[PDB]
Amino acid sequence: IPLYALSEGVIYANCLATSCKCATTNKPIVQSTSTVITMIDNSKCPVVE
Amino acid sequence: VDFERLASIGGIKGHSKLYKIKGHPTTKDIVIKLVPNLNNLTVCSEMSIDGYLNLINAVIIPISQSLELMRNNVKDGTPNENIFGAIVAGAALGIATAAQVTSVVALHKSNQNAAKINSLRDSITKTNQAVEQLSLGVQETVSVLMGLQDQINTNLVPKINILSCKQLSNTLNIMLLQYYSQILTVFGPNLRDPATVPVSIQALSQLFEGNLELLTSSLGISSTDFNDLLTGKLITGSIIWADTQGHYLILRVNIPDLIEVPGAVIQEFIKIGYNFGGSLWMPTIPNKIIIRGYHLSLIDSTNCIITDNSYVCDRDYSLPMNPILRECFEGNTSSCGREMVLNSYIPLYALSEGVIYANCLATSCKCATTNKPIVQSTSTVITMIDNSKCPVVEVGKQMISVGSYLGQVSPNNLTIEIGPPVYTEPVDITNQLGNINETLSKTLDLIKQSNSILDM
Amino acid sequence: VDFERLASIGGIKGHSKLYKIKGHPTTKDIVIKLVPNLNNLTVCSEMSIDGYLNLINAVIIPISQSLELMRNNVKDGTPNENIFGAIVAGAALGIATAAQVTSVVALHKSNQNAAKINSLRDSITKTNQAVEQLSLGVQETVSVLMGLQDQINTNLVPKINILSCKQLSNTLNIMLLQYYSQILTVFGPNLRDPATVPVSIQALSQLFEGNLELLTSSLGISSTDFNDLLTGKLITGSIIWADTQGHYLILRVNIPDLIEVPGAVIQEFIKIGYNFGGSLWMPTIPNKIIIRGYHLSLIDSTNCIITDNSYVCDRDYSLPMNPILRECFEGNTSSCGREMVLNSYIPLYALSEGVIYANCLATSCKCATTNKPIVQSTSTVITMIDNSKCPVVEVGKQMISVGSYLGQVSPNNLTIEIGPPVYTEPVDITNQLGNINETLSKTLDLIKQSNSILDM
Amino acid sequence: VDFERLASIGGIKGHSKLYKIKGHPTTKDIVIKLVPNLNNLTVCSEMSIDGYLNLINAVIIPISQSLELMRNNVKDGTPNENIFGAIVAGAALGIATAAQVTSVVALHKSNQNAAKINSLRDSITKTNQAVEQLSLGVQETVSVLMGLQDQINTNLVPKINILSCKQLSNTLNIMLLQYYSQILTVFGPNLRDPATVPVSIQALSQLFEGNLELLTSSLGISSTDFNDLLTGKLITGSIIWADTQGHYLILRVNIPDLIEVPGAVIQEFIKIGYNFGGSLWMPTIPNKIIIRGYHLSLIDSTNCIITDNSYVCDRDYSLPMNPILRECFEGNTSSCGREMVLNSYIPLYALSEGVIYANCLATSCKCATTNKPIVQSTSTVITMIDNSKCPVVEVGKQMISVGSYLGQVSPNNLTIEIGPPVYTEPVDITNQLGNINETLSKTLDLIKQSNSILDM
Amino acid sequence: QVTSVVALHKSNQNAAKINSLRDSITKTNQAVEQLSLGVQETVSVLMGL
Ligand SMILES: *[C@@H]1O[C@H](CO[C@@H]2O[C@@H](C)[C@@H](O)[C@@H](O)[C@@H]2O)[C@@H](O[C@@H]2O[C@H](CO)[C@@H](O[C@@H]3O[C@H](CO)[C@@H](O)[C@H](O)[C@@H]3O)[C@H](O)[C@H]2NC(C)=O)[C@H](O)[C@H]1NC(C)=O
Ligand SMILES: *[C@@H]1O[C@H](CO[C@@H]2O[C@@H](C)[C@@H](O)[C@@H](O)[C@@H]2O)[C@@H](O[C@@H]2O[C@H](CO)[C@@H](O[C@@H]3O[C@H](CO)[C@@H](O)[C@H](O)[C@@H]3O)[C@H](O)[C@H]2NC(C)=O)[C@H](O)[C@H]1NC(C)=O
Ligand SMILES: *[C@@H]1O[C@H](CO[C@@H]2O[C@@H](C)[C@@H](O)[C@@H](O)[C@@H]2O)[C@@H](O[C@@H]2O[C@H](CO)[C@@H](O[C@@H]3O[C@H](CO)[C@@H](O)[C@H](O)[C@@H]3O)[C@H](O)[C@H]2NC(C)=O)[C@H](O)[C@H]1NC(C)=O
Ligand SMILES: *[C@@H]1O[C@H](CO)[C@@H](O)[C@H](O)[C@H]1NC(C)=O
Ligand SMILES: *[C@@H]1O[C@H](CO)[C@@H](O)[C@H](O)[C@H]1NC(C)=O
Ligand SMILES: *[C@@H]1O[C@H](CO)[C@@H](O)[C@H](O)[C@H]1NC(C)=O
Ligand SMILES: *[C@@H]1O[C@H](CO)[C@@H](O)[C@H](O)[C@H]1NC(C)=O
Ligand SMILES: *[C@@H]1O[C@H](CO)[C@@H](O)[C@H](O)[C@H]1NC(C)=O
Ligand SMILES: *[C@@H]1O[C@H](CO)[C@@H](O)[C@H](O)[C@H]1NC(C)=O
Ligand SMILES: *[C@@H]1O[C@H](CO)[C@@H](O)[C@H](O)[C@H]1NC(C)=O
Ligand SMILES: *[C@@H]1O[C@H](CO)[C@@H](O)[C@H](O)[C@H]1NC(C)=O
Ligand SMILES: *[C@@H]1O[C@H](CO)[C@@H](O)[C@H](O)[C@H]1NC(C)=O
Ligand SMILES: *[C@@H]1O[C@H](CO)[C@@H](O)[C@H](O)[C@H]1NC(C)=O
Ligand SMILES: *[C@@H]1O[C@H](CO)[C@@H](O)[C@H](O)[C@H]1NC(C)=O
Ligand SMILES: *[C@@H]1O[C@H](CO)[C@@H](O)[C@H](O)[C@H]1NC(C)=O
Repeated sequence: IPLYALSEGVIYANCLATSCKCATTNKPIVQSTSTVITMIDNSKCPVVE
Repeated sequence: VDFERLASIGGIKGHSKLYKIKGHPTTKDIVIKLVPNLNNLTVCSEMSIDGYLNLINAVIIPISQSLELMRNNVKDGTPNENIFGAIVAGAALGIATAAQVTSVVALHKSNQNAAKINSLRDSITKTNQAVEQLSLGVQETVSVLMGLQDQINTNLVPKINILSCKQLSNTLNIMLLQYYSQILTVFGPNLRDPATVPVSIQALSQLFEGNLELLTSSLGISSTDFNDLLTGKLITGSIIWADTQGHYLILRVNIPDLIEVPGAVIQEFIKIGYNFGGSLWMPTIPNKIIIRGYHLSLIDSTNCIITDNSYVCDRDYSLPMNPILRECFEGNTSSCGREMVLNSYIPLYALSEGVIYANCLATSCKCATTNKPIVQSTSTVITMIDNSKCPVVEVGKQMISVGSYLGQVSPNNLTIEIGPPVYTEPVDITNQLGNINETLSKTLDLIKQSNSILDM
Repeated sequence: VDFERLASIGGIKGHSKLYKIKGHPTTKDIVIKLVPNLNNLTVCSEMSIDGYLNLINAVIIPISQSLELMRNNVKDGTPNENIFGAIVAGAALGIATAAQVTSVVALHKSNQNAAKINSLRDSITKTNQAVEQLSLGVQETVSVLMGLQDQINTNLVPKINILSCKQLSNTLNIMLLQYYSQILTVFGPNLRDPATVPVSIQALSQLFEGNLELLTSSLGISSTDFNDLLTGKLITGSIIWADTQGHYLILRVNIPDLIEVPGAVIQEFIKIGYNFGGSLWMPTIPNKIIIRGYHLSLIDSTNCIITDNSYVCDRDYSLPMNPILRECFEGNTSSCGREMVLNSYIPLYALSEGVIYANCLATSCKCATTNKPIVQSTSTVITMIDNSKCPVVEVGKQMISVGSYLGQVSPNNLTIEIGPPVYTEPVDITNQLGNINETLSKTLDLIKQSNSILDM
Repeated sequence: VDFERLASIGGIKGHSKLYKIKGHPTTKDIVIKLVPNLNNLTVCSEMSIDGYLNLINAVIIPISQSLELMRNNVKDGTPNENIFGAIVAGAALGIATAAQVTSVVALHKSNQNAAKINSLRDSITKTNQAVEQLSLGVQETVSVLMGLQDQINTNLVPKINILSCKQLSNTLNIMLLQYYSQILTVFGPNLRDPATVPVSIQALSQLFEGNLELLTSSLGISSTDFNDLLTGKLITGSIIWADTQGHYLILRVNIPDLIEVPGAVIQEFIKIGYNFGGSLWMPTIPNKIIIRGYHLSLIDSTNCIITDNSYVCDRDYSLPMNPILRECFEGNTSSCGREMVLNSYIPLYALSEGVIYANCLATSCKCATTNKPIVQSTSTVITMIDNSKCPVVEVGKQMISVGSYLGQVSPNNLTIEIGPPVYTEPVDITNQLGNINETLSKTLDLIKQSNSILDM
Repeated sequence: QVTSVVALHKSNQNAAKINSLRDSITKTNQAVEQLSLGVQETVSVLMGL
């Protein structure tokens, strides 16, 4: 089952089961309680793990 | 020592090695000649030797004068009913320490063998080889030696007629100035008082192009095990004669032996950084712990070579441990302390007997047999991992397997006692001037302001 | 940071350099042969090789045993949907750190290429000349050199019949013992655990008479610019094989690259003495301040070489400071400490952007065109001098011209907050401890009383 | 300073030596050429010199560019009608210190003699000997020198036709890379700024096989007395020209002179362990005290050589001391601190002008004249022993004679005022001001509860 | 698709190594051949017709 995908530089990622990080800051990314699918763009970090 | 609570605060028990100290040195006598013996160079040598001799006389003569003047300060003879003891005229010493007295006693013991070797002065000056032996007695021999005899027995010797004699004289002059610089380098502190200063075998080996085990094999001591291989930088020696006629030095060196102090175990440790309060803290605990019969002390390996199985020191370096630091290594690990580590080269996980101690909040933890991540417990910061959770472990980027068990009780479940932060600056001493002066005459204000109304 | 207040307290802003860290190392393999290949000396060399072989076999075998035990600790396995690699046994490793696991994974990675190099053992042993690079085709390569092969290809070879063969045997014995001392010297710590300890490249060059540029050119690194000419002491790398048959060691080294941390600037400072209260004080500030986007950190350039324009560290060495240091650097000259000096080698004037910061209380200050003295103002301690006062300046004996402009405000008209004198003593700590003890035992007695006299 | 009270607390007055500082240096100009003028090797040398030239040009050109850039900012012709001197362009320097300005003035002074030597460039480049002299003027001379010119005039020359030309070219290549590595080693910090950095004579000496004495003899300094033999490691010198045509470096060195500071006597001290409280302690005093007209201060001989009669420093190192330490040295043994030792290498007895200071509690003390033991007095700790008690004394194992007397004041009957047991502060005592200060900030909360006491 | 991107970025060096023997590829006159990629490595060039 895929849990992340890319759409025009937009990452939809289920970070509850997938590791999510920003190595500009070297921190993990956690799951919000208001949503399950995780929105990721360059506003959080431009280079993503 | 409790390794569970000390692992919970962040210190991991490393290897345990032995402690062995050099003891009982026996003596052996070497001789070092200084004037190079040219015998094939009688055709073209000029008198370039005279400049070298005038350079080295200023080293040879006052060393020998100080040696015989220290020799005059000790005499033998009976003090009345007492038999002997090498009675030392204390008015002839000025200011002297215990080691100088011991060295003077050593040269008084070695006067007889120094005279015995000095009887073979013409035997010393007739050598034309690099290193060879001469029979001192029926079962004793001497170890006369030169590193630079070979260089004017294999290099300047074949160019006796191919090259011009003035160029051999110039090259011999350059080599003699270089070698006189070498003796001026090695006998630097030895010119001050050449009777109490010990002599390193390494700086002696620098006179012979850095060949340590040539000198060791000519001495006769032979290493055969792993421990005596890295051992070899701690052989000491003493000047016993400084003869000006043949321009040589008779030296007495000591053959070492690594005796073992019983019950002493050198314990190593691993320090990791743990994230508490949003900050990465490092514990303030030392590395090497000497333990001997329930006694914790400090040592320094500033000069001690470390083997795979033991600690080898030239001399015992037992320093007292702080009793606060002893109680740190006891169950009161809140008295240990911690400091900031923001640098990236801080380890977060380590292995010990199939046991993984991992700070899992910053390091990824999962088990591929179960394909689930591992979460930090709220009651601890250091994370225990063994085969009970998963025998096959992923930590960070690396894939491992584990074994064994916890050990007495698990260090993850008990409560934690967090110490104070530690700073190292004299600015903190001025701040302790300031905040005690914020408090001291405010504590005097407690003393005043309480008693003002406690009367009624 | 406020440079005007820092100039008032006595610090002058020095240069600004960059910061670069070694990063992204690719791997290149070499081999190091130990047995010298004598081919011309097959007429008379005796069996002088035998003692050298017996000496090196004591230090060849256990490294090989340790490395194959390191390969035995790892096992290429895959439980379920694993990464199909790594996997070490926790019981078979004992106690280890993260870097030891990394070294084990590096051995498990490069075992294939180690077998690839070991396939050409007869090609390794037939190298008549010393330095050659071979390859495994178009991609992958290996290198080999011997610092002693030339000495038995241009020095010991031509005296094959002019000199006696026993003298060649003795000279080769002396040379082999010297070189065995050199390998014994460089692999000092390498005998303990020859998998997790890197190899200093300068100590490797010491085996070959200190020629770092020969191995630099033969390795493939060809530095051209200013910054990489001094750099080259940061090669590093670990051994991968210790083959006994051909008597060679297969080594893997890392080709470095200097990456740049963004936004980080190293700042230097100049500390001068100021005469306050009839006393000469120096400011107590660190010399180097690294800034990266409003973030002051501390660094130590103990192993870091400094070029004309940047800082070259092998790895990042960030250290923290107290927030009182941040107050000292930003706004609070009262929080900045001071120290007492009386020595003569204290500078009192300096130059910055054509602006003279000079203590005129001890140094003569005049303007030569007007021929008038410059007097210390009572409001300031450090004197600012620009071309507004005089473009032609005479300081002490020196004759200077100034220019440019001031910059925001002058430091002389701002008030100066002199901090407490930083001067510590263990006696001060001890009697402070006694003072604190007696005062809190007074206060705890009165607090027990005042808590018992709450309710009247 | 009171030696009797300081002997009562356990410190013995050592030797008294003088203090000498290097001062008033004159300057001598030398030249160092780089390209080896091979003349006998015009048949088989190939163009192996070209790689050496391209390697050294990237070093030589930027040094010359920075050298001409630093001398381009200084100008003569003072606009003041009476004063005349050298003016630097302070706007063009940017940031500079006092020593940099003084160095620029020095090169401005030496530019004329640099051009005078540069007029003899073809004389410099035509030398085929190792070290020789040329006619600079009617009485001035230069000291052009090469260490490697001997090696291609006594070693590489005679194998001109016996050995193959490519082998000579490869040997020349290896030697050129090794020597180019040596110039890269010595001119490390000089590449950043070759104007304000002096050059050590020993760093120059490793370019010529570590021959400091050859450079000392060719320079003109001829040390004859015992004090100047050890001196010579502190010779300073700076470059004045960096010529790229002949690829040579014109250097200016400073001939030193050891002046003597008046009235300053350096004093040594011997710290003996004393058994108080069943415990072995040591006094906390510095080893060396400089006294100059009743002025106790501190020095550090970290770079200063120590002779038998004097202390020789390259530059004055007067350090201040605490007034509590001055009271400790003068009158207040209660102000003197003590530290704990338990290690075996603590001497408990020493000699001073025939005066035995011996702690008899641990060391066996006897009188051989009477065959009785000597008991420790309860009023003192360190045992005074002179000829008044017994002339022939047994201490430890040793027979020792004694001499002199008490001098002025007897320490054997004097009262004891051993001060506080002061403690070292490695990392821990900061948390003893960090766990006790929070008890103080519990009492700061008790100030708020004392306000409640006042209110209720 | 991201995994395929990583696969081509992982194998472009070996693709260049195989492309280095383009003239060796076109000279085959039999059905199936094995040509040496490296020291102990090979590929399979093949033409059933
Ligand atoms: C080292 O010791 C020798 C031996 O002297 C003995 O030891 C000394 C420490 C003293 O205790 C001496 O009394 C004792 O004998 C010293 O050699 C001696 O030197 C002295 C001069 O210092 C010589 O005396 C001279 O001898 C002749 C007699 O014709 C004349 O030149 C002079 O008038 C003068 O008296 C003496 O002969 C000599 N030998 C002996 C056996 O005493 C030596 O000086 C001493 N110290 C040093 C630093 O070398
Ligand atoms: C390093 O590993 C090799 C390979 O062995 C493999 O790895 C080990 C860690 C274990 O997991 C093994 O089960 C596994 O096969 C070891 O070499 C092996 O050594 C053993 C002895 O220790 C050999 O057994 C001997 O074989 C013959 C049988 O005729 C007789 O001489 C003896 O009776 C004895 O049984 C074995 O053949 C050998 N090879 C293999 C493939 O197993 C190696 O010992 C090990 N460790 C070290 C320190 O070298
Ligand atoms: C070192 O100083 C020299 C000398 O110049 C003098 O000092 C300078 C600091 C300035 O104050 C100058 O005004 C003063 O004369 C400098 O060399 C000079 O450089 C300039 C270029 O900057 C040269 O001009 C060139 O000349 C020819 C004309 O045909 C052409 O190549 C160019 O079009 C250009 O105009 C000039 O000739 C030269 N010499 C003199 C005597 O002025 C030098 O720049 C300075 N700095 C360094 C780093 O070397
Ligand atoms: C060189 O000296 C040795 C040793 O004394 C001697 O055997 C040999 O004959 C000498 N050679 C010549 C050519 O004189
Ligand atoms: C230290 O531990 C002991 C038991 O070993 C306990 O009695 C004591 O209260 C502890 N002290 C602390 C935590 O300060
Ligand atoms: C730790 O305590 C928990 C309960 O808090 C218990 O389940 C566990 O077995 C303990 N671990 C031991 C005793 O090793
Ligand atoms: C507080 O400052 C005074 C001087 O004002 C000083 O004497 C005292 O020792 C200081 N208090 C401390 C250091 O606790
Ligand atoms: C010395 O060895 C070289 C290299 O193998 C060879 O060319 C030469 O002929 C040999 N010379 C002798 C005398 O054996
Ligand atoms: C420190 O500086 C700030 C402004 O940056 C100022 O408000 C404050 O009063 C200063 N504190 C002192 C001098 O203690
Ligand atoms: C410094 O302040 C004084 C008044 O105190 C004023 O005359 C002078 O111009 C000021 N200098 C500046 C702002 O550079
Ligand atoms: C202060 O220090 C000692 C330890 O040095 C402690 O035992 C004592 O109770 C304290 N108080 C006094 C008055 O000495
Ligand atoms: C070697 O050079 C010297 C000095 O230039 C010269 O006198 C001599 O003739 C030369 N010899 C040969 C064989 O070229
Ligand atoms: C220090 O010694 C002086 C006399 O030299 C004396 O007056 C003073 O009381 C002493 N102070 C002490 C012992 O604290
Ligand atoms: C030391 O004092 C005692 C009395 O306390 C006295 O008998 C003795 O002579 C004194 N020693 C001297 C002054 O040298
Ligand atoms: C002083 O106490 C406070 C509050 O307990 C604490 O934060 C601080 O670190 C202490 N000071 C030192 C120097 O440890």
